[PDB]
Amino acid sequence: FKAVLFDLNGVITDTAEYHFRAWKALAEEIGINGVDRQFNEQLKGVSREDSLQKILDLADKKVSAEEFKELAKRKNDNYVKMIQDVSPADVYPGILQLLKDLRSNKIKIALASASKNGPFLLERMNLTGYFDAIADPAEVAASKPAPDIFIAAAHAVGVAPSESIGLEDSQAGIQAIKDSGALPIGVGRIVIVPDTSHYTLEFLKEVWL
Ligand SMILES: O=P(O)(O)OC[C@H]1O[C@@H](OP(=O)(O)O)[C@H](O)[C@@H](O)[C@@H]1O
Ligand SMILES: [Mg+2]
Repeated sequence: FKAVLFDLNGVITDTAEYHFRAWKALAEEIGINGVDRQFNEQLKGVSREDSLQKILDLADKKVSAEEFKELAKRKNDNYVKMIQDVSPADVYPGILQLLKDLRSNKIKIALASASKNGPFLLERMNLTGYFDAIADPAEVAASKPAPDIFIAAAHAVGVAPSESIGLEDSQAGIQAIKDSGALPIGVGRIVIVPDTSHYTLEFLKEVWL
């Protein structure tokens, strides 16, 4: 194995709560009831545009293509203010060490997140240096569960998805990894780890075989 493709939220850190808060604020702003925690599970690793459609689907309010755009920027502007306080403190357990062990063992590291804020978040956590590249969700043809972002992360570091491990916390993201041809190891409640402190290189390798 040659590369590890990282989900961001759920793996490196998680800004899920800020994400939900900003979508809540938006839904309340547009009078669209019932965007709750239970609903927000449905939003993990989905792009901003996809997340909004699912919110908009609730009230079956069509908002012809320019409006839809704007509401996304509103939600983004809020969410961006909320994550100004991210720091190296929000690094998930065992992730720094893993990054370190990866790079020292000559395994490429790429970000395969659905989030356009991935680079900002990575910079705040002082993690930029570890990443050999970042899949641009702007360039990518479809969000998780499509494989496109994982294919793009692998390509960025000069590897096939088939020479890669993908690390994920949502089912759509697992599905995206599986279908890229890379190897999923998830974290949450078919290899599954209870938490990111079990994501050590020794484990990752032992799973490869
Ligand atoms: O461009 P944005 O609005 O910042 O990000 C889009 C999405 O990024 C995803 O990050 P990930 O794929 O888990 O690392 C989040 O899980 C998802 O809840 C969010 O809608
Ligand atoms: Mg995620």
